[PDB]
Amino acid sequence: MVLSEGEWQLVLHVWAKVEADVAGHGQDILIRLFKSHPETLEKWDRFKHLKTEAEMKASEDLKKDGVTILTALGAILKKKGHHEAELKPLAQSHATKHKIPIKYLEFISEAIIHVLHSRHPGNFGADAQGAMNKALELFRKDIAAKYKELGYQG
Ligand code: HEM
Repeated sequence: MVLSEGEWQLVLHVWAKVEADVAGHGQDILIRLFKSHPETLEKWDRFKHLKTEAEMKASEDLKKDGVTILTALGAILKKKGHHEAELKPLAQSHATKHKIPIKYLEFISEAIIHVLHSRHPGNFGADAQGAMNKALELFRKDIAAKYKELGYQG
């Protein structure tokens, strides 16, 4: 699968808005993930104990991790599919150390789409959401291929 330049531009134009406040977007996205799919919270040993959205919002560590995730994802998106180098360490750590199944990457992709849809109707209309879905699907497809190479089913 291959995105068009027009599709990448739709992806990068909403990402420019995320970057006005990556910390805030990261909090919203992780909270959405943890609330919609509470099982995902178990993979974070710093966070598996968090009981409420208020606790999640107050966690400086969660905020930091949200910035780390979205900044790594942003760097991937800006490669416009040419992300082999970026995917290598990410696939290795997530397959082998953190043990994050592909299904959970699907869950966080859902959270990203949901938050962007809510925050950015000006840059996340139907065409832009389609483009972002395509970009995240490409990311997951390529990560899943790497998981397999690394010896993890995902
Ligand atoms: C867009 C998808 C994601 C991206 C771009 C991303 C990125 C990152 C990065 C850059 C790190 C730090 C370096 C590393 O260990 O590789 C990290 C760590 C980590 N990630 Fe992910 N991540 C994603 C999804 C997830 C999901 C869905 C989970 C769990 C449900 C998860 C769990 C973790 C954990 C437990 C760590 C280690 C945290 C720590 O040591 O404090 N990640 N991630």
